[PDB]
Parts: sequence; C-alpha cells; structure tokens
Amino acid sequence: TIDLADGNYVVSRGDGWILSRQNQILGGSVISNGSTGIVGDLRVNDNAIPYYYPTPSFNEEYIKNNIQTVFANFTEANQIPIGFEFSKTAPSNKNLYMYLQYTYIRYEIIKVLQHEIIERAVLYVPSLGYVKSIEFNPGEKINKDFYFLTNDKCILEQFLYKKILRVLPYSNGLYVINKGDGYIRTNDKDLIGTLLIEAGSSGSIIQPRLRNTTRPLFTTSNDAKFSQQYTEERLKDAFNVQLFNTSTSLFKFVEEAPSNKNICIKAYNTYEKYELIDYQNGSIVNKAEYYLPSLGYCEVTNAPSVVKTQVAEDGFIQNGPEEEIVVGVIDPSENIQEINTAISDNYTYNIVNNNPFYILFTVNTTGIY
Amino acid sequence: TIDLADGNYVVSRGDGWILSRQNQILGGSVISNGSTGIVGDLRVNDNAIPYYYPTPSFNEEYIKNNIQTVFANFTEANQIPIGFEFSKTAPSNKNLYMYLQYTYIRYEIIKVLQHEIIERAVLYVPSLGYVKSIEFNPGEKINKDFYFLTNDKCILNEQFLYKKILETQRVLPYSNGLYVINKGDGYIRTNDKDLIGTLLIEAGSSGSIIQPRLRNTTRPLFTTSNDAKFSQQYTEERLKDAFNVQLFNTSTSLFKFVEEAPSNKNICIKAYNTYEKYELIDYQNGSIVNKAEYYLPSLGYCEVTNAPSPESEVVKTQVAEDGFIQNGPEEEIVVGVIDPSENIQEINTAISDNYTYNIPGIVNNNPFYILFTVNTTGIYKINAQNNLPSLKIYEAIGSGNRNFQSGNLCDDDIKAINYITGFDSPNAKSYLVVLLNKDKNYYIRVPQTSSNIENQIKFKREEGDLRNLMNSSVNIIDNLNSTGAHYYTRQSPDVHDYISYEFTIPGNFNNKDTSNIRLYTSYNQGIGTLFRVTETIDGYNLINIQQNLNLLNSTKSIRLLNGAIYILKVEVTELNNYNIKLHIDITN
Amino acid sequence: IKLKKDSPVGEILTRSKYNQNSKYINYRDLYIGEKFIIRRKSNSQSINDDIVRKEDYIYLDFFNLNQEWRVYTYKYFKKEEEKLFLAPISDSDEFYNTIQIKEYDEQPTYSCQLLFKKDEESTDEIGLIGIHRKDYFCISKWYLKEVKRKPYNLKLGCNWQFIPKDEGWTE
Amino acid sequence: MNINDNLSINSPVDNKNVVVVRARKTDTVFKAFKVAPNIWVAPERYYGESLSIDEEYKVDGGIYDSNFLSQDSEKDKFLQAIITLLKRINSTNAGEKLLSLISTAIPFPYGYIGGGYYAPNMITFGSAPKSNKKLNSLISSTIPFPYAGYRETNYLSSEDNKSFYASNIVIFGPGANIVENNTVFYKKEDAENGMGTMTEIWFQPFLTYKYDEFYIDPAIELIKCLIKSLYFLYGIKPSDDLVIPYRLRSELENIEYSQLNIVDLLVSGGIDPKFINTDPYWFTDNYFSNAKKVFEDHRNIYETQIEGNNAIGNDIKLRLKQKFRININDIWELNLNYFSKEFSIMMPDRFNNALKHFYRKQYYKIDYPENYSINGFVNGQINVQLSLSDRNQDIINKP
Repeated sequence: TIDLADGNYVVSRGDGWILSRQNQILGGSVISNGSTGIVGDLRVNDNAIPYYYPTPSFNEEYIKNNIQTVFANFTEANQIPIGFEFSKTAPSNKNLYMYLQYTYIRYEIIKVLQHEIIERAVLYVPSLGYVKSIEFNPGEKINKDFYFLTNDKCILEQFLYKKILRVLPYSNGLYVINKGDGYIRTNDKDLIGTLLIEAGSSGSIIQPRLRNTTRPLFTTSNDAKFSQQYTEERLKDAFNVQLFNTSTSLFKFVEEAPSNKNICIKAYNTYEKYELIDYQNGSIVNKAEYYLPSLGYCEVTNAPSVVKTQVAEDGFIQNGPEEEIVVGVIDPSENIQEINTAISDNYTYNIVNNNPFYILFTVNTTGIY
Repeated sequence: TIDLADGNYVVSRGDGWILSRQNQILGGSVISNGSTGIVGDLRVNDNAIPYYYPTPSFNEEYIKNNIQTVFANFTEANQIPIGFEFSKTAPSNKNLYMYLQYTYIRYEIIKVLQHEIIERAVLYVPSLGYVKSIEFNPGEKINKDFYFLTNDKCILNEQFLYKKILETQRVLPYSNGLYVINKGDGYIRTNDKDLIGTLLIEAGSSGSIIQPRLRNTTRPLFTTSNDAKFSQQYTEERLKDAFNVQLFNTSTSLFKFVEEAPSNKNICIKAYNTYEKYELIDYQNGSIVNKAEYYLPSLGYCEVTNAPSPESEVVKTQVAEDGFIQNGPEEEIVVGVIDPSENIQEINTAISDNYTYNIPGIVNNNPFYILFTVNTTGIYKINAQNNLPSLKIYEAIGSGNRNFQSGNLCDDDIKAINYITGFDSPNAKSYLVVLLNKDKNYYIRVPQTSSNIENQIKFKREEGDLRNLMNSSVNIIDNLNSTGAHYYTRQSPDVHDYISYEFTIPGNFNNKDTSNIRLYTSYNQGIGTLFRVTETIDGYNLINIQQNLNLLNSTKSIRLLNGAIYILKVEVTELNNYNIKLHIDITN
Repeated sequence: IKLKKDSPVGEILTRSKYNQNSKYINYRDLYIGEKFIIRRKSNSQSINDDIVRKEDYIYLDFFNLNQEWRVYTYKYFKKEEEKLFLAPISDSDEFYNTIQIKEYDEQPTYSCQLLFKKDEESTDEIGLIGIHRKDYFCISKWYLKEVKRKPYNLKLGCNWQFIPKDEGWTE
Repeated sequence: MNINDNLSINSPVDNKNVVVVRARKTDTVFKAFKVAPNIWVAPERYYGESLSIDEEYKVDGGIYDSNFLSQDSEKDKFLQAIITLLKRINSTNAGEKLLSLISTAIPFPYGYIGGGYYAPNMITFGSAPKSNKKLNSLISSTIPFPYAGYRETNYLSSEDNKSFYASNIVIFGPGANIVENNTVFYKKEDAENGMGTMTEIWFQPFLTYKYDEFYIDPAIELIKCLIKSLYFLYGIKPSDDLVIPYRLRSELENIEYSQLNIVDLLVSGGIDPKFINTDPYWFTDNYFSNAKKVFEDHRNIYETQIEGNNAIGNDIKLRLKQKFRININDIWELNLNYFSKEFSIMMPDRFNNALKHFYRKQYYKIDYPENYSINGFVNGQINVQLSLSDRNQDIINKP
C-alpha cells in the first residue's frame, strides 16, 4: 500500500539495518570490573559483499545499475577499507557483555500498480557495525529479545524514492578559485557511514588509508581547452597540488555519548572545490570545476521519537566555512622570456612575433619604477 | 623437596616469568615534564619461540607433547600475533625512564622419587611483555638491581599446577526434530588452555592487550555423541541454517582490553579467548536422542585481578578436569531447523480462499515438508483426507522481510522454522486451525504414512466463529460410544498454547438425557473452555457454554446434552509433564 | 545416471575407477547406477520370442528401492532439452510413456536409440533421449535432425547401451 | 570475462582504461588500452626491435616494412581487430576459460620489504581525548601498518613513474618482421624460477595465408600466443637448451637435424606432440620435476602463509587462489589441438613449425568488419573471399 503513480521506483530506506537471526555470529566480549573493552572491525573485502534478493523482472544487474545511478555507488567504495569501533567501560564491581553486529543499507526496487506495491527486490550494502551491551550478574536471566532478532529493523527511518524513466574586477586571464572545503554530494552519495552509540559508550569511524586511492570529480564546459590534464596542470601551477587521485592523510572521528541518551554519528567524504575560470572582458567564457577528495565531514544527531520523500537533484552542499581564494595563473599558451640581470636604474629590453608574452625580471633595489 | 608420589609430573608455574640477563634488550624510552609515553610490541613469530631446557629422560618432543596435552597449546597459539602496549605519564618535573622486557610461562616437568625432585626440565613460552620504570636525575647513580637481573623470577602470582603423567530433570515441550540452541557466550577452557596472556600494570599506568586480526585463522571446537550423522560438517551446515553463521575458522573482528591502574597499587589483566556454544540436538519423543556441541571462537574475555601479597607460600594444587567455564551472561535461544534428509515441496501459487494439494508420488510414503504462502492474512483450517494423518505446521523465521511478489511465492530458502501447532502421532485424527499472515512462508510437515491411498491436503479460509480456536490443533474423538471413563494422551503444548478436542456424546438427540461429563487432566494445569458447535454450509458457529475452568484434577461435572458435537479448548498454564492426558468421565 | 533423493530427475554422476592395488590395470565400473528393465507395450508378439527387435514400442522402467518406476515426458515444452519424469507405474493424460527403441547406425554397432512418440499409430514425434550439458539427462528434439546425416556421428549423446550382469566381468 | 569493446584510438587518456606508460625503462612511451582485467592492447608496433633492420639480417620469408601501423587509422583498425579476435575467442566456453585463466594468473608477488608472507606489523592511531577521570591514552585503533605490502611485479608504470597499473598481457603489434607472431617475457629470471612474469605479444591480425584448401584463422594464432604466455605467467619456462629433434634436414648432404624447443612443441599441437607425450614417457628431463616441485612450493607458500593473512587484499589473495587451483599438468597438456577441436578450426597438422621449408606462403589481407566477425571467417574457413595482399611482392627470399 503506497501513494505513488504506477511504474518502477528505486527506494533507499537509509542505513543502520540489522538483519534477523544473525546478531552474535561475530561473537562478543565479556569485560570484568574496571577494564575497558574496545570491539571494532574494518570493512574491506569479504564482509563488504552486498546481498541481493531479486524478483522476476528485477535481476541483479538491473537493481545494481539503478542503485548506482541514483544513490551511492558501492562497488568502487567497497574496495577502500573503512574502520569502525566501539569502546565500553565496565562498572567498578560488575561484568559487562557487549556483542557486535553489521548494519546495512536497505535498497529496494518496487513496482507500483494502482496504489499498491506488487513487487519488491532488496539489496543490502554492508555499511558499518553496532555494539549492543548489557551489564549482568552471574546467574542472572537476560531477556531473549536482547540477543535474538526475529525480523529486520532499522535502528536509526527514511523512504527516498526515485521513479525509473556581482562584479569581478579581474584582469583578462586564467584564475583558480578555491571556493571552500566542505562539499558533500546530495542523496547521501558520499556517506561513509553512520553509527548509533548507546549511552555511556564511545564510537569511532576511521579512514585508515590502507589503500591510498581517492576519486576526484571533474566537470567542464569546454573539453577542448579545459580537460582533466589541463585543469590538473593549472591546479599544480596555482596551489602546487601534487597528489590528486591518491591521499595518505587519514582522518578519524570519535564521539562519546552521554549517560542519559544515545547518539548517532554520521561520517561523510568531503571535497575541495577548485574552479578554473578564463576571464575575458568581464565575462567567464570558460569554467571548469574540480573536486579534490578531502578528509571527510562529521555530523552528530539524535534519533527522533515516516514521509515518502522524493529524492533530491544532483548537486553539492558545502558544510565548511565560506572560502574564496583567487589565484591568477600564467597562460601556458603564451611564451615567457627572461632577463638574466637585475634592473638597477635604467634598462631597455628589445623584443616571438606580434604575440602576447611574458617577461620575467627582478630589480636590484626596492623602489618605484 | 616435594610432597607428591613417585612418578613424572607436568607442572605449570604461571605467567609473568622474566628471564635473566634479558633486561633492556628491546630498549627503553625517556620522558619528562608530565609527557605521556607509550611502548608496545607484537608477539608474532621469531620473538615468539619457546625456550627448551631438556633432560636425558625428558627430550624436547616429550616435554612439548605433555605440555600441549595438559596445558595450553603454545604451538598453535603463537601462530596468531597478539599485541600489547603500556602507557605511563611522567610525574611533575623529574625525568622518567621506562624499559620493556618479555614475560614467559614456565613449564617444568619433574621426576619425583621418594618425595624429592631428582630430575627437572624447563619450557619457557613467551606470553606478553612487562615495563619497568624509574625516576632519575642527570648524573644520579641507579641501583644495578633495577637494570640487570641475575636469576629468573616471577613478577606475578606464585602458581604451581601439577598433573601426574600416566603411561598409556527439565521438561522440554519442543516438537520432534532438530534444534540449534545458543547456550551463551564467554566459554573458556579450564587450566588456562585459552589464556591469551597476563599483563601487570604498575600504579599510575595503563596497559592494553589487543588482537589486531593480522591473521584471520581461528580454532573452533567440536564434540559429538554420534559422528555417523552429527559430523562437524553437518553441525556447521545446521548452524548456518539456524543462525546464518557464515565464517567458522576465519574471523576479522578486533578486540582490545585496556585497563588504567589506580595510582596507589598495581593491577593485573588476564585476557582469554572465549567461545560461543551451540548445541545441535535431535529431539524425539520428549528426549534428546542426539546431541552435538560446537564452540565458535568469540571475541575474548578480560579479567581484572589484584597482585597477591608477597607474604604467602606456594600451594601445589592439581589441575582441573577438561571442561568449559561460562563467563558471559546466561542465554539460551532455541531455533528449530528443517531436517535435510526430508525433501521440500513448493506451492508457487498463493493460497486463496480454497485450495487442495495432492500428495505427489515422488514422496512414496515418506515424511516431508511443503512450502506455501497465503494471499491474505486470515485464519485457515488445514486438514487432510478424513483428518489423516496428523500434520504439523511451522513458520520460517524472518520470511517476507526481503522479497515480495504479490500473488506468488518467493522461496526465501530459510531453514530456520518456528513451531506453531501440530501432533507427532501419525494415527491421530486432527486438523489445524491456524492464523497465517499475508507475507510469511509456512511449512507443513506431512509425517510418515503407511498407506497406498493418495491424500489431499485442504486449506479452507475460515471467516466464521472458528477464529476462537486460533493457533490450535482440533483433535477429533470418535471412539466415544459408551459410558465410563476415557483417557487421551497427546503432546502437551507449551505454556500459553492451545489444544482442542472435538468430541460427540453417545446417544440419540432428544433434547433430554443430559449425561454427566467430567473433563479433567492428570499432570498439566490448563484453563478449559467448552463450546457447542453448529455445522452449517459456511462452517462452524461456536456457542460459549463454560469458561475459566481448571482441568488439573477437576472433580466437577456438567449435565450436558447427548448426541451433540462439542469442542473443548485447553490453554496450558502450567507445564509439568511432556505429555498431556485428558480424562473424560461420562455417566448416564 | 542415479536417481535423485529429492528431485524426480536422474542426476549425472562420474563413474568410479580401479585404484585398488595395481597401476598396470585400469578400468571403470559398469555395474553402477540404477538397474533398468524393459517391458512390452501391447503384448501382441509371440510369447515364446522374448528378444528386443529394432523399431519396437516398449516401456523403459528402472528398479528403485523395492519398486519399478517408469520414465515419462511432458506433452508440451518450450526448450528443446526437456528433463524426464521418473515416477511409479501410473496412467496420466499429461505424460507420454511409450518409448520406441530404434537403430540408426548403418554400420555395425552396439548402440541403440530411444525415441518418444505420441502413440503407436500417431505420426507425432517428441524427441530422442540423451544427455546434454552441468550434465543433464534429458530428451532433445535437436537430435532428430542430426541423426539423419549421411556421415553418422557415433559420439553423439543419444547412443545408449545396456550392460547386464555377466560372468566375464567382475567388479 | 567481458571484453571492453567501447574503446578507440581517439578515446581520451583517463588513467583507468586508456593510459600512456613507459616501455620497460627506456626513453619511449606508448599508449595502452585495457580490454579486460589485466589484459591490455598497444596498437603500435613493438619498441624493442628497430623497424629498419639491415638487409643482411632480414630473415627468410618475412615481409619487412617500416611504415606499417604508423597512422592513427591503421592503429584504430588494429585495435578493433584485436577486440574482435578477443571477442571471438571469448564466445566459446574453452576460449572464455583460457581468457579467465590468463586474467587471473598474476605473477606471484614478492614478500614484504624484510621478507616473508606472514602477518605484517601493527600501528595504533587516534588516541581518544582525555576524560575527567581517565587518561584514555590507550583508547585508539589498531591497524596493520604495511597493508597490502607484497610488491607485485606485474605492472605498467606511467610516464611520470608515479602511477602503476596492474597488467598480465600486453598485445603489441608486429616487430621488424610484419608476419611474425612472437611471445616475449618481461624478466627471464622471474620467468624460469616459478615466480611469474609479464608477457608481451607481437601479433599481426591483418595478413593470413592459405594451407591446403583453407585459410588460417588468426584467432588460433592468438590462442597459441596466449597459451605460450601462460608458460611465462606461471614461471614454468624451461632453459633455452631444452630442445628436441624436430626434423631431419634431408635436403642437405650432411647429417643435420633441425630442433624445436619443448615449449613450441607443447603449444603448437598437431601430430608431433603425439610422438613425445606418450604413456609411458620415453623423453623425460629434470625440467618437469623441478617445475612441479617449485609449483608445489609456491602453492604451499600461498596456502599456509598468504591465505590466512587478513592484511592483504582479495584482489591478489583471491586471484592467487584461482591461479593455484589448477595443476602444472593442466598447462603442459594444453595445446592447439584442443582449441582446434572445440572451435572446429582446421590448422596445419604435420611439422607446422617448419612450414617455411615445405612451401612458399601467399598472404591474404583481412578486413575485419568485412571478412572476420564474432563467429569467425564469413562463409566458413574455405569459402571466404579474401584478396591477395599487395605485400606478397616484398617477401624476401633467402634460399
């Protein structure tokens, strides 16, 4: 039962989905009085295998392609190991048992006929983990619902559906503009993960850079002049960016929930926006945008006490501060001559053939020339 | 000088044995002005080799074999790299120097003659590390005892565990079938066979024992009372069916234990490997006819202890028997599984208001399962040809959450089943009245049949008053054609579960001759309700007659009509016997 | 072929071999699999004669446990390679039971062919029993075209032989 | 396996499927197009051989021309031809299996920088902030320090020597001699010691020749080159001195023999291998025993050490598994006869390695989307209409 037009729909129901009958298949930890137990994992290879539950008319390839095109791409994102961990401190005279699960992302491909769903396939992407902890006494009876889960449920509840079908006083030249470092993509396309930290516990997400491969994003309005190599060369000329698709700087986010209520921490992958503009007579005749993989973004939220929301259009949201650094660069198409002697008091340079060009020089003494 | 009988003995002297002259071989660090310094190591392979000191009678193979037989298997345990680290913040402005050394387990094998030790061999197994720190000033002389150790010594409890060398109930209301029971987490072995290691933290310091999962190899344990059918592969398959356990001898899940000692006394942390216990039981006729135990490697267990007073003599204590100790919480989760020896049929079309299923010839009079789904949530009456045989109904746990195709059946291949109702007596006459949800896969178990006549299983969507007997198995009584007393024994359901008996009173219908009917039970206590039953074209119209009865040794009778067809519904509120026994005393 | 425990379709299994004590002698066991029997269709010939002749309609049964089961095929199917139906002796209006045994190789051979026909008086022809690739024991309508080629193919999947228990073959 | 058919010589260099790498450690670079996992095509001629050889060094029966594969149109035609041949091979089950084995048979990686395939070191990062009662200095995350540090040897290095792309096979163009398919290793020591090495193939897909009453399918020549490359990938390469007597030179007045390397005999198929691969073997060398022992050693090294390591990637750990799934006898008993039978391709069957002495070859040009196709030669191997190449006049004849 749904309120939508007839046809096929790609739906994301968020992450933090724990499956049924497989809660403590990974095992747990018993912590005696005083000590701290840290239970973690590093999603890289085999636990990073999606689970397909397809139907007739929705094969694996169909659902996979649709979910990559609309929502976040997992085939390339699963090659990069992402680590998560929980820390729990046991009481001074008590024993604490904590066990780890896997939280996935529930993706669906529904077929709406009339105002009811007649078909539904599911695709589970391994997102992160979840530690459930209890404080127990020897011989104490524990509720059976603490360990076992009869049916799947979300521990974080969304339904995102998509129907399948100012004056610039700059001289004429080439400019590179660093426009900020907070940029994430819409529709949670850059979601590293989300952890639900219980009260009195600590959670952590680390990008350990075990595989130093990053994916920048390039857009352009003229591939003839502003190409990948051209924009990379201009960035290296302006800000001396030496690494583009490989970063060895690794980042971690740690959050300690208070003893009153739980908390949720969402880690995203960010970008740095580098515009490259060709300014000519007060008008940007060519603009190429580059997005350099940055060191992530952290969000803290609390679970609310649903509404079928249409997916958002493609774009970027900046969560960093307002930045605008403008650096002019030398046009590579114009020749550059040099004067190998400092200008002292009086110089005449004799002039390439009717072509604009640069002259590089220096003065022997500070002064007005 | 010992107080044991003559022979050979395997002795463990505990953890925390620091060797002589080996101090300051890994190095040390200098900090000052309240600066925190961390030092750690990794016991992987090369710095994790044993030291053998044999004797002509006790060769290396002999001591190694005996030690690994009685105590922890150090050969297979040193293959897994285990990390540790210490942290010690500096005090106010005085330089502090710390240095790291190894600790060992000392394994002596001795030859006791008379009551004097005449022979001994030593085995040193590298366990963990130990950090010793001092506060110094530039140009200050330090005692030689701090730096250089002349003789081997123990920095932990003075253990002495010796073992002589020898020259060689409860009522379960479960239905018949295979069950997998998670019996809890935190199972360690006796005699420290699972001890990752002990770590001693000085006052004002912190220590951590870490499993970094640099190697995924883990060692599960398996015991079985019948290897012919309950093998390790079979138990692994059943565990995968029940709890979806994917990895058995491989694990990638880091666990780390960190302890900060108070700044008045030292502390010790013992890290163990734990196990999750799974019992695969074959349960028939109210008794465990087969049992296998599978211990899956868990994520360890940390124990915090205080250093004992040095003014205490050693006590030669014998080792404990081979067994397991549970340190985690009390847990017992029972999940029934489908017997793999029985074929499973399928009904692709969802069951409508009416459906009849003919038993195929490929079964050839064998117990089997049929998998079916129902188009609309409702109460269904499921029976067979003249209510023979008595058939059971299950419910796949977690079915319908993932896949969906309206009007069809999606085989989710879920082998974990939850028993709903039914009987295990093939000669009994009964039909199930159950409640089926719109998007759940259900199993019907047809038992062993001893007849060549083809059968038809009928599912009838009941919308009348039969909703009263929700999730029950109406048991037909037909051999009631005389006076006296009758007893009927059935598989008693669990607490808050329903059973039913449809019976008829001997004699013709004359609206008179109200025979005295006394319905009671023998062991189990249950709330009983009686109904009168009126058969129409659309079904049954339950008519309430008595409610809130007490069947356990009931001594009350009812002046009840003759020739009529009544239904007695029993909700067991106290389970005392595996088999329920309904007694009906009829008198004129 | 071996009868499957659950599915009513014979599964294809690799034959055993001899690796007991001698590397100088190698062979494969032939007394493995289901014991097949052949029965008459109409009992119209002479009782004294009991040999199987070419182009003969018969029932091909096999002994399962302590019973005899016949092999049938569906009336209608889409794919050329259709699996068989292994069931106890029964009468149905939706399965074909009569098998015509024939010989197609002009040159001398010990291999025979099994064809499925709608009726003894019906020109309708269903297919030929064979094995097609996971190997699967099925019937194919593609064998009909390939069996009439002038150069006969002796390595086809339709060539079947029957091995009785002989006093000259041990193990 | 799925051949990437959406590539062309005009595609931009995206550093993922179209790259510009350096040829060995020389001063020359070349473009490369990845058409399958660890399978690349270089549509230009080979770089090692000079295209203008002295006349005194040209081999008999070889078309020498230093202008072939020089324009972009010819390079694109070569690339499309290689794509078509690979797709034709992939169509059949045996060809798909061979291509999958080629893709998954990476050379055995080396150990860590200090030696060994066991677990690596450990490093703790990210100490938690100090709390009000606890220092929390040891509350950090432990990670393997040299993660996936096994130093693979099968890679192409970019022109800047900063980007590296994994690759097993590079299909170049023909070298100095136009009609000469060749298979050359990347490192002899790593090719003869059971480790493994990169392989480069010089292929000429545009010229074929007629034998008896049929034309030679270039797909079978490519298959032979791939099978020979499998020898280098697994490191089972016998010494160049392991030869067998192939033919007796009856045309000469002295008793001389022409000999063939055992690799060529084992790969070329035909009838000659049937006279050596006999049960029992009459011809045996220490090479087979050494190769089996080294392969078993490497398989044990993987199974006991490189298998349980949880700090290396499944991109290598799981290809090494599939590479070591097969046995050496599978490679040795794999020749052109099996692919000829499974493809129904007629090929020379007697002394196919000495066809230069027996008769003179006439070369026919192949237009690929005109004559060849996904199913092979149009109108079969016999009734295909192929025009005689104009280069037949340039065949150098040295008796």
